[PDB]
Amino acid sequence: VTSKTFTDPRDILVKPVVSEKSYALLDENKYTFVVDPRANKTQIKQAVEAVFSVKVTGVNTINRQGKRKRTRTGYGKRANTKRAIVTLAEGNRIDIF
Amino acid sequence: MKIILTHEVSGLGAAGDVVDVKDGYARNYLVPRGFAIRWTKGGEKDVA
Amino acid sequence: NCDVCGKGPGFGNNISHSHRRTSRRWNPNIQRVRAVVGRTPKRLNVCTSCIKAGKV
RNA sequence: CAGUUUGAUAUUGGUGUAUGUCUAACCUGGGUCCGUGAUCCGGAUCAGGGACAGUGUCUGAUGGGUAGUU
RNA sequence: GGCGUAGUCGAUGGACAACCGGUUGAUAUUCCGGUACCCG
RNA sequence: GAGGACCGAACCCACCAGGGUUGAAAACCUGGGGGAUGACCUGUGGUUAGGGGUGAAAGGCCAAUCAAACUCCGUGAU
RNA sequence: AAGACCCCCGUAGCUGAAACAUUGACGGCUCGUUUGAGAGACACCCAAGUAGCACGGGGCCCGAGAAAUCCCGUGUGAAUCU
RNA sequence: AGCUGUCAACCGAGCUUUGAUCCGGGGGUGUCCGAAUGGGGAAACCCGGCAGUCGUCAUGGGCUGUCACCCACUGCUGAACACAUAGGCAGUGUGGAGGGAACGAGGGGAAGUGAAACAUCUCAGUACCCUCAGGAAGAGAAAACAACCGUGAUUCCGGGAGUAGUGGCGAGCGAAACCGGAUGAGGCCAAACCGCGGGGUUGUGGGAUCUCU
Repeated sequence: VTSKTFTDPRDILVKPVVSEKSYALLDENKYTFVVDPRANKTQIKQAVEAVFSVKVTGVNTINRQGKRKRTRTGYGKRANTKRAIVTLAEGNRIDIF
Repeated sequence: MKIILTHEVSGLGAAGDVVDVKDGYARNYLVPRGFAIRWTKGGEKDVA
Repeated sequence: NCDVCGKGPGFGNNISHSHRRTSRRWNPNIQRVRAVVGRTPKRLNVCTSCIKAGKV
């Protein structure tokens, strides 16, 4: 291992998503994360499996456009984001809180 | 162009003769086929 | 353009009896010749001055 | 002025009586083969044309096709 | 600078495997239920 | 059961009239009107560029501008 | 906090660089030379499709004119110290 | 001895005399596009080869390096065809590609305008375009001037002079000799002759080659 060929899965998993829809999805064992936009479903699956040592069944990814916002000077745009919904095997859970 | 013959050419001369011919005749026919070469001082000693 | 000596075309004026000037061009007398450079057969654009001098 | 066109001259040589003939410059948008998987290109090689044509410089003719103006 | 060979792009065409029903305030042939299909 | 065939909606067009004319619209509205299986209409992708393109030919069209587009430059033209 | 040489920042005047840049000097280092001069011979060499010349042009005070020198294209085309 | 850039206040939470913030020099990181250069493309998007490596029963998937074209050179092979070349293969190169406000050298080159019209002419070798640069560029060491006296590489500035001249002798255009200044610098090859090297470098002509002192 070196300082250039070092990769840690925790870089893919940016942060969890807290919301009413995400909470509703928790009951079905579907966890929503915000992930690095350059990652693909395969990376997301490997990252979750390595970080949480859980068996991932399926991964869905939603690409969300940043929301344009008005300001005093003019218009800015928030960052675009990629969201992943990870469905886990029965009996497996993640404590995100 | 005046030239040294290496072979005998009809109506021009024998081998080794120094003769003057039209430039086109020598450039396109004689020199390519080895019948003749350009005049040089070294040519004179070569004949001798 | 002769590929041997670099002789290029010249530019000047065409003059009428009324002395009106217009632009014309003196292109060199360049003839396409088959030659052997380094034992390899090749076709060149060469000016008759080079041909006359025996440069090809 | 472009364009079309005439002649001289260079590329352009041999040989015979302005005009024949020859091959070697030059031309083939002719055939076949190779680079090569290739209708371009080039190199071979056979088949022709041929010092003609094409092209450069010089030159006469024509030139509302175009351009500047009265 | 113009054209172009091998190539390489170029759908408005060709080839190629999923349907029904339910659900949220906002998505559904995408999630859920049942039964299917294709490539490795 | 053929047709540059007939009547007639969609679609394409614009012959007549009235309205509009600082308009609802920098060319339209209402009622009639022509073609409506063909030289037809249309979508998508290409392509032709200014003394030039294209033109079933009106000097028509070439981004509301065309007997020679538009922009910058010569330029503070005359 | 209203017109400041002495309230502050500064100015006059001095002073300062581990690091790297620019540029000097020196040493190493590198290179060049290590026979030369005179007299007599000889006509061997002294930049070629160039100079000149003919035609068609360009530029020079010079608008091609009796037009020199300079540059370009086409043909023709030398001599080497007499 | 404070600090957490600014619009730009505010909250919250922190760092700091074990020397922060701030300042200067060096170094590491530096996603994707762009000459863009692995292939493609509607720039910032898409899809790969080869080697290595992480992961898994394994595909799928990560991460690192590398892969455009042209040119220079070294080697292998050598077509139609027999030499042979063309071409193909291999190995390397801190070689090129593009950008840039003005200035420069060499080429191409307008018209409006003026001429109270207009074509020779002017505008003007300007605008613009093309190739190539450098910190400057270009020029530059006499096949030069001058006038029988003489100066001695080039460049730039002020004169000579709006003069000599040139011009539908119209509108216009326009030097040189020489003078005063800024700076000051000279070197090397080809040729002949001898085996890429030696040789030699000239205007009072010099060099070669041979003979003599």
